[PDB]
Amino acid sequence: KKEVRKVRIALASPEKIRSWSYGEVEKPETINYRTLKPERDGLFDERIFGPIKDYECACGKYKRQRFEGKVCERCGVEVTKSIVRRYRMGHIELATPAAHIWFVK
Amino acid sequence: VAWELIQLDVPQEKNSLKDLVYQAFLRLGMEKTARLLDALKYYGFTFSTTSGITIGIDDAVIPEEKKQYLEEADRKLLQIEQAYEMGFLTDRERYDQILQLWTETTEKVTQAVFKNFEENYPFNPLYVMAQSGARGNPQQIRQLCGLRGLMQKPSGETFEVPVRSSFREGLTVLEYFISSHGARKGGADTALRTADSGYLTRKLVDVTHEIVVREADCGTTNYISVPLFQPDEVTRSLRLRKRADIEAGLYGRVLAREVEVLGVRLEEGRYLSMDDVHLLIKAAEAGEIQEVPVRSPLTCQTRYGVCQKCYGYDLSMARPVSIGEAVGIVAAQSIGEPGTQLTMRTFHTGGVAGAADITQGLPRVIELFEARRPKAKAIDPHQLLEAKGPEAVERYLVEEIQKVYRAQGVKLHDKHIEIVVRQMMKYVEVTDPGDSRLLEGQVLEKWDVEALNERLIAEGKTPVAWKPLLMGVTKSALSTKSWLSAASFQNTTHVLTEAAIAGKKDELIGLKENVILGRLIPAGTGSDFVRFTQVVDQKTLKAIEEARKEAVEA
Amino acid sequence: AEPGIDKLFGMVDSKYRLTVVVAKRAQQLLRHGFKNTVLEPEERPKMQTLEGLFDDPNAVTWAMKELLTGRLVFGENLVPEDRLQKEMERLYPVE
Amino acid sequence: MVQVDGGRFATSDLNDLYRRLINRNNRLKKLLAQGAPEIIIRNEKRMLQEAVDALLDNGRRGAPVTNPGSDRPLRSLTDILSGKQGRFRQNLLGKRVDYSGRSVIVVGPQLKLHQCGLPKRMALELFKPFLLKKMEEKGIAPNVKAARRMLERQRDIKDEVWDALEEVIHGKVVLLNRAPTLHRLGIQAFQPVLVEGQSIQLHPLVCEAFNADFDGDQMAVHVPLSSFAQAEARIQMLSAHNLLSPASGEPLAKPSRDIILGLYYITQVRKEKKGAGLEFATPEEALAAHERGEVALNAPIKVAGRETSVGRLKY
Amino acid sequence: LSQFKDETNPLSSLRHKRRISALGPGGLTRERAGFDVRDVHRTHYGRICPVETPEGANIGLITSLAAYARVDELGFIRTPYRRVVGGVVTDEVVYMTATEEDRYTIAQANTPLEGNRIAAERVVARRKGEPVIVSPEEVEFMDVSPKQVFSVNTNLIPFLEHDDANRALMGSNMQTQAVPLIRAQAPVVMTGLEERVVRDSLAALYAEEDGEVAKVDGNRIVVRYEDGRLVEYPLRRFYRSNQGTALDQRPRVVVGQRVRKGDLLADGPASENGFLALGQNVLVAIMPFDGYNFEDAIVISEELLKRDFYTSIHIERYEIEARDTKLGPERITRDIPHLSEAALRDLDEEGVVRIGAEVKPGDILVGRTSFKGESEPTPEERLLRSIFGEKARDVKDTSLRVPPGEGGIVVRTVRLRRGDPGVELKPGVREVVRVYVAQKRKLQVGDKLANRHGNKGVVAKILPVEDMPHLPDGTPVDVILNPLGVPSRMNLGQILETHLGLAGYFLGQRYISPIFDGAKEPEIKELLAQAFEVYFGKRKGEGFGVDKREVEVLRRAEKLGLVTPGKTPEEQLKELFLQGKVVLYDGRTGEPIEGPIVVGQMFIMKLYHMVEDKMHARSTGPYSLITQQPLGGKAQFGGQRFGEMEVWALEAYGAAHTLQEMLTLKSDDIEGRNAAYEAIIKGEDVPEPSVPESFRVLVKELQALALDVQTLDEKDNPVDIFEGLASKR
Amino acid sequence: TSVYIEDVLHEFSTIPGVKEDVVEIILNLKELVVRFLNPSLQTVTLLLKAEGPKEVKARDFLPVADVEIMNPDLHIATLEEGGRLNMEVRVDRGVGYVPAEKHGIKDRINAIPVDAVFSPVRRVAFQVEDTRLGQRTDLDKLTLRIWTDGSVTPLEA
DNA sequence: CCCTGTCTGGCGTTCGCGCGCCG
RNA sequence: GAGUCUGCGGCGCGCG
DNA sequence: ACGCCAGACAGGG
Ligand SMILES: Nc1ncnc2c1ncn2[C@@H]1O[C@H](COP(=O)(O)CP(=O)(O)OP(=O)(O)O)[C@@H](O)[C@H]1O
Ligand SMILES: [Mg+2]
Ligand SMILES: [Mg+2]
Ligand SMILES: [Zn+2]
Ligand SMILES: [Zn+2]
Repeated sequence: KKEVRKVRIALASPEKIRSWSYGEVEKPETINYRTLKPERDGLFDERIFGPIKDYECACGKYKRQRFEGKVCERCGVEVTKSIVRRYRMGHIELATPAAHIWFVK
Repeated sequence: VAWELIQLDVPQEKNSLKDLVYQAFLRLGMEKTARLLDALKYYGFTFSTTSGITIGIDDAVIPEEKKQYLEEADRKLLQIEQAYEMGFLTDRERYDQILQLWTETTEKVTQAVFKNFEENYPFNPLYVMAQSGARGNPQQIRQLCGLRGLMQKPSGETFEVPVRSSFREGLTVLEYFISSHGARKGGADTALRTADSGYLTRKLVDVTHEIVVREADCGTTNYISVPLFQPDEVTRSLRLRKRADIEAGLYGRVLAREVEVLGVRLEEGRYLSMDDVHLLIKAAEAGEIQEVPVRSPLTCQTRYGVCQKCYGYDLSMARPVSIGEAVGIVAAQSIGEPGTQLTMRTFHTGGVAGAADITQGLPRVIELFEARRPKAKAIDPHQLLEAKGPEAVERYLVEEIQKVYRAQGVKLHDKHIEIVVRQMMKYVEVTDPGDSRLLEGQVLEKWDVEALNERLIAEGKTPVAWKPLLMGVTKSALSTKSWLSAASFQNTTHVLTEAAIAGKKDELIGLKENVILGRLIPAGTGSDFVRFTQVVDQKTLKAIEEARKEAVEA
Repeated sequence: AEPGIDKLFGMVDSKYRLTVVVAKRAQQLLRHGFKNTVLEPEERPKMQTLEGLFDDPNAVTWAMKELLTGRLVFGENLVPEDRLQKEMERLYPVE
Repeated sequence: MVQVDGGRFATSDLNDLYRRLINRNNRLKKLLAQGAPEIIIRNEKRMLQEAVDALLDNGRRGAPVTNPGSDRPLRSLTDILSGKQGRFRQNLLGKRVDYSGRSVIVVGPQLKLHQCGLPKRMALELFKPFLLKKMEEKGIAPNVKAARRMLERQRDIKDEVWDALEEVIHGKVVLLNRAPTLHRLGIQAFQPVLVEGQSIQLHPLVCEAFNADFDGDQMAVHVPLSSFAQAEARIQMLSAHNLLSPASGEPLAKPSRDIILGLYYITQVRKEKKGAGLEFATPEEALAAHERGEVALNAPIKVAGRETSVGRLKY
Repeated sequence: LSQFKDETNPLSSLRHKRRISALGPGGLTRERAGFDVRDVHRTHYGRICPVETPEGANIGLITSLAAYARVDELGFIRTPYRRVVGGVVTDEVVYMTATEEDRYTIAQANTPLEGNRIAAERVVARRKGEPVIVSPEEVEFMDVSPKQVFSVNTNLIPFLEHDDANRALMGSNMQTQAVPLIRAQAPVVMTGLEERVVRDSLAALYAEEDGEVAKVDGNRIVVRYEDGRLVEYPLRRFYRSNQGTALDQRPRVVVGQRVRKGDLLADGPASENGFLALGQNVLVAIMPFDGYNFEDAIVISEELLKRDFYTSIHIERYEIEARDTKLGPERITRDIPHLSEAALRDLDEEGVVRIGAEVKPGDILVGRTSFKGESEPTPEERLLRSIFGEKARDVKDTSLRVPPGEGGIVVRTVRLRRGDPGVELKPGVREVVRVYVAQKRKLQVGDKLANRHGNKGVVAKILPVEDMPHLPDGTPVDVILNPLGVPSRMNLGQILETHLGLAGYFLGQRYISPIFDGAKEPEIKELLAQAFEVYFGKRKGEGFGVDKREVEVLRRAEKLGLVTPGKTPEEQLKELFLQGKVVLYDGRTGEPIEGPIVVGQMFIMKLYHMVEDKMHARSTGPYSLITQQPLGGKAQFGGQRFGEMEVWALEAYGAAHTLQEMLTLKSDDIEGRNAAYEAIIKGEDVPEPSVPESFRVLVKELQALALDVQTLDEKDNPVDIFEGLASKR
Repeated sequence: TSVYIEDVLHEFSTIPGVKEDVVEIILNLKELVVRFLNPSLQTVTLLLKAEGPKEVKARDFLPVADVEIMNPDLHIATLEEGGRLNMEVRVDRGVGYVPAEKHGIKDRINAIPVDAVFSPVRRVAFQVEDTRLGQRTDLDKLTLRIWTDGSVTPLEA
């Protein structure tokens, strides 16, 4: 409930990467036409990122607020509005390191 | 009190009126002045309709002397030609001499046309609007009744042939097409000039935004002395500076020290009203004062911020500045507007000289806020700082800057340029370390902190020898303490790179950084001096005292 | 312009302080009930669809009209931050 | 990843880059596991590094392009954070107010600096919430949602609504803005006086502060929501309260072109003809003679006659 | 390079078509490179307008061509130049290349000529972009005419010779923005190309061959040519211009009429009689009123509205589509699920709106029915439905309504169903429904008008004929223009148009003053002398002489220097009339206006009312997806920008909270705005701002990049911006 | 005050066999000056119908007992052939100017209102010429000329 | 190895609003 | 006890 | 295209 009085930029530790992270996008699959739903692990999967929809999950096993903090037994979807979907971050575990061009150039 | 402040001995011009409102402002009070404003507004409008002044083609009256002056100068042109056809005048002298002939002949038809109205038609529909602060420009009226004479070629070399016509009679076929080039070159002018007015403002604001009034009379009594006389117009002859400019310098300022002049004792810290600045001028006239000690942001103590006695009077209101006011910004905005006001009105309405005026200033005011060897080395600040020192650069920049704006009609109080230029020297380089390595550019006042406790509280006098650094407004904004501010203009790319590396803790002070957050402004109602203030009713005053009285147990 | 703005400006040490005072006053004016005023009787604030401004038109319009009088008191630290809101709800009725 | 029109789908170019990186990284993992001939491993690690640049900053090293359609640099992260119409600028300048308005401006001669003419039709939208509640305090509407529906259509407004709005705006003030806001007077607060029509009546004296003139230009308008904003706006921001300019201690409420022309004309003195003697200063015969000479056609009522032209002698 | 045809008036479009550009393929020239290109070069003579260059960022790069300008074989705008062999000028012409032009010594058209013979030894000529005083013997070629120098759009300016090039530009531009008035009136004073405009443009319908008229419908005029043939000429009744202006061809020929080859049978969208017409000729008094006509601001007489003098038509094409959602096809039906029949009347035909129906803002133009949720019903809305009547058409009301602003009467309707004829229905799109609505716009305060010279201005007040300035004879003035707007600005051509116009009013005649060669001060004074007799001559015979008023104004007038002292009031008024000014009474007091005031027939046009005219005021509405800032579009206005310059403004002031509000409660504070609203609804005191989404989106955007930005406490310790969605799981 | 063309629905339509458009017609109607004789006539609907090759003038209106038409030869329309024009134009007694938008008259649902033009006076003019009375020359003489569309007379006005 | 000079490499360049088009 | 989803980037022109 | 700032490297003692 405190007042924000100081901001600070600091480099990121690989572990902090994962720290902020949720899931790893490992495939270039945006959305499959048939169903405008996230393809697989893809850049849009709801696990790695969040509930594409309001309070409802992917398949629809659990759909309201009563069980707001639990994950679906067959498919993984914890749900707040699609807002949790826009705030959560995912991570990609690179094979062999590369570097921030921000610090190199 | 109404006749005391009014001059009923002349026709009311915009200036006589301008003067009346101002007077009324100080004398009777803000809202009372507002009443007078509408009053003149109303009657001015009414009388305007009834006066029946209207333009008629015939109204634009051409002087009979026009034909003469033209012919007089015409035959003289032939002299200069014959003088050329023989081999006397060089290809150049020929040109330079022709131009001067018209430059004068035009100026001649100018005063002529007015002389006609003055003597013959006192109430010419066209003439009254120009004299009154209404509408019209001396160079403009000339193009209608007199004649607009010289329109330069695409490049810049003015044409050898003038435009013998006025707008009264048909400006001919080719004289139109030639004038047309001068219009094309202008329209472009305002575009670049409008962009550098915003440039000037962003720069001024980016360096000067943290500067805010939060204080107690800053006890550091060090100041700037405003000169009333100027050195070389004519080789060496001392002269009283122009009324307007001197007023600009000391109006509503605060004496840094007490001055006894013509008979009266101007006390220290007293805010000099325009009447007081009138006194000092009358004294210098007598020969009693050559400069004036006055509080200026140029010598304030408050590291971040300027106090009430250092700034002065002018809030939008006429009384001393109220703590928690966004001065710097006001200054920045005030320098931006004048830039954005003068280059858009000159491409839009009229000629030769004015085109040079605007284009030369905009480059100069861009080279003056940013530090670089001027085009023709005019004189370079960095070098000047090193050779003659700081206190001279500060006073040089201010005056050299007012030079262009005075020359363009704008009247901005020195206050503003000061607030800015001070920030261009809020930094210094180090030559004798203590805490961190020598070569470094850091916050001047932050050094005052180190050296202060280094010799006073903790022993071991490790003198932190610095060198005054004169950074330009731009560079100051670029490289400041907080990153938020820096992330705003220069390179977001760079700004953050550095600020990250070194975990930077942006302490929120200043309006730019704190706005980004959408947090309350550290200045204004957020101002630490009044962010906290409670109100009470004599009814709730007793009630709380009844709570303290119940504190006595058993 | 506005009623005695200069009179008001002279009553405070800084321009921006008067603004904070009026504002905070307008706030309490509404919160603890709109009858929390010090000069309602004879000549008071008024609107004209009827004379109904006596009840709840503009909050600060009152605050200014009161501060213009010498009844209220504004200081940096007049009465302890939390004890004020307590005594205020205890004495003023409208909700 | 949005549905646009007819089936068109719009996605932030970042996704294209993300794919780039994703594929390369995957393809790399597989190229290390399959078997690893030196050449092809670096060749790929190369592509990978590059890609890693793409998302963060495009253009520092070459410029990636969406396949043949638009040789446009896909807006890289760096790009999303830098510039005039950038993100850092987006925040700084706070771009879009919820209670704002903008229309054509027109002179309002009888209006006083204190007020401004604001179209009621505009005031309704602006002060909508403030009105909705006022509707319930009166009998015009049962509840908020009711009051909303009552006004969603123009033909449904009872004259009673106007009375309500006129009552809501009682002593509240609004802010006016001009095209380039150069100085603080670039915005001023006035008391809205509801008027009919589309245009906004501005006071003439302030037309100097804002560089505005009723020719094609238009001014915006905003409204102070908190009792606090209201306070400041009307105490320190009101037009009439900011009479002197921040630049010079000289007034800005100077009578303009129109007013000066009228106030001048009324105070000027006229001069006409001196053919016969102009010396009333001394003779008493000069008074009589040149008083009759004036009655005649010789001496005007305004004659160059030092002390007093016959114009003064007569009346 | 391809844009919307500017058809404010055919002239507009024609100009837009001939304006010369640099920018283009991208291969040729770019935008931040070109001070030498932008300038108007010498050879741009009769090849490129030097004025048509639009004011604004994009300038000089775009400029319509000149009058007789014509592209020869290869893009060299050749200009016409007539040959002159020795001291003899020919009626022969040579369109010359710009290169070839420098090889010769050419002279202007103003040269005195007796036919083929030059008339003055020292006469003007221009070698190569250089003014030169040549001899008749060296005059190898002469210019064709003053018009060629400029463009079409510019050649429509009366006394272009007396107006400042820069202010003339505005004039030419203004025309391109002239809106078609139901009542089209050609200018009281024209240039000479109004005819040519409408004809080379395809505004009016000309007769092919000579013949007689058979049928004159409001939809078609079937003429019968004398060759034994008869053709039916349909007239574009009411069509929608790209810019939304009306295009109607109004028949002007009666039944059975022998028509000349090339005569107007029907007038174009804005033609009076074969003449270009955008705006109308009105009597105007050039004096200052209270404050109504400000420096740029101008007045108007209610009488002008009485007779539809400044009225124009605007048609709009609203369109809606029946999309195919996987939730259920969006049906088009008269069924509007939730509240009244009163709103379903106009929607007579099942689904569509009936033609000739007056639709006001907020009415149903077309009804459509889509599905309520994304994929799931509603547990809360399920209990509401069941309580009053569970059996409720689950479908939601998504119907095309009249957006705020305005609507008029429904004139036409288009519907494309299932079995499409030869149309291209987009995918998913089941069926479309267009709804054309028209409305009559009457000249009002907001509007802006302007004369061909440059005086531009908006209407400040519609005064009743009752008290506006009126002439000795009951004829009152139409508009009052402020004098001050002409001194500083240099365009006396306008004051010259009003003087000849004055003559034309009482002499009942139109005139044509060429570009530089037109009418001259003496000739006008002459026509004015002829108008006095019509003015004052009828007055003498009708039975009365001079007023106390008329004489009083003469006194002050002689004391001014306008009338020779000692002459009769009859003779003095003449002298004063010749000056272009007449005496006028106030109309409000009946007292005269001390001092003569000029008045006359000035041609003024009405400028196109863009959607930038029709004002915008937003309370609450949409927001952007990625940024959470307010945005509108269709029906919700959209918020204003507050820019840093304005920020600074409040910053200067102690407007703290006012500044906060703007950055929080009003734009970005997601939770803030919400609570804000409710609070106000309640008449409560707005809660205290939460963090602005902009910062949040910033933070994360920055987090996207390596950088980690964290907020901190009193003591360097965390604080949380993201209320609680950052913690993991 | 209002008009009703039988087959016309909106004000922006055009009728076959009729040169003029509804807008030009309704405009010509504002020009019609009628004159009733007593208060009993507050709202009178004039009826007219003409067909074929005839020119429609104001005298074509079927005469009504207490109403008179002082604008006979006013041109209403030119019909070609198969020109069917059957309308009903309302007429009222009021004051000043009333936009068609302000009253919105609806005798028939498809009828279209028209701008009200109520002054029977087109222009007024007065002159104050000096007159001589034996003793003092300084005197005023007012003569005001009034023009009327016919509805009422200059004296009545 | 030093200081000076020269091409070199990175960024910026008004402000808000209309309309209409296009993948 | 109502709230989803669409409007993006760019281009052209026009206002002041 | 330009203008400006800041920079990193190469030439002449
Ligand atoms: N390229 C441009 N950029 C920004 N603003 C522009 C502009 N072109 C025009 N304007 C703005 O809109 C206004 C239009 O110019 P004017 O109305 O002529 C102002 P002005 O300086 O009063 O000239 P004036 O005295 O002839 O009226 C200017 O004040 C300027 O603020
Ligand atoms: Mg202007
Ligand atoms: Mg303007
Ligand atoms: Zn599931
Ligand atoms: Zn100080």
